Amino acid sequence: EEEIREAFRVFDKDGNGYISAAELRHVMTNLGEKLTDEEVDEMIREADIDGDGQVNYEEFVQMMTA
Ligand SMILES: CN1CCN(CCCN2c3ccccc3Sc3ccc(C(F)(F)F)cc32)CC1
Ligand SMILES: CN1CCN(CCCN2c3ccccc3Sc3ccc(C(F)(F)F)cc32)CC1
Ligand SMILES: O=C([O-])C(=O)[O-]
Ligand SMILES: [Ca+2]
Ligand SMILES: [Ca+2]
Ligand SMILES: [Cl-]
Repeated sequence: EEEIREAFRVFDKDGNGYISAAELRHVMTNLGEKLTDEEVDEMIREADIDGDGQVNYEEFVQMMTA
């Protein structure tokens, strides 16, 4: 799905292949959804299968399609 690859690029602000909690928080704020660190940390932990504290593309697709 190409829409999913685009949405990943949107969230991965610095393009380094990982969505950090700070990127996620800033994007949600751009969308008008103001979230706390505790909140975006929890969303990340739910998707973070390899436990590195970030969401890579492999993790992102699993989350978006399961
Ligand atoms: C794709 N994305 C994933 C999950 N869902 C909704 C989750 C949050 N959501 C929400 C929560 C409670 C009641 C209504 C809505 S709709 C909505 C609209 C915009 C956003 C905004 F602006 F924050 F993105 C978030 C949401 C649909 C949107
Ligand atoms: C179940 N189905 C797929 C999953 N969810 C989205 C859950 C969290 N999600 C979210 C929630 C509210 C509004 C937008 C988004 S998009 C998004 C982007 C990255 C992550 C990150 F970085 F944490 F993975 C999690 C999310 C919506 C519907
Ligand atoms: O931002 C908040 O406080 C929330 O979503 O509960
Ligand atoms: Ca990044
Ligand atoms: Ca990870
Ligand atoms: Cl804070």
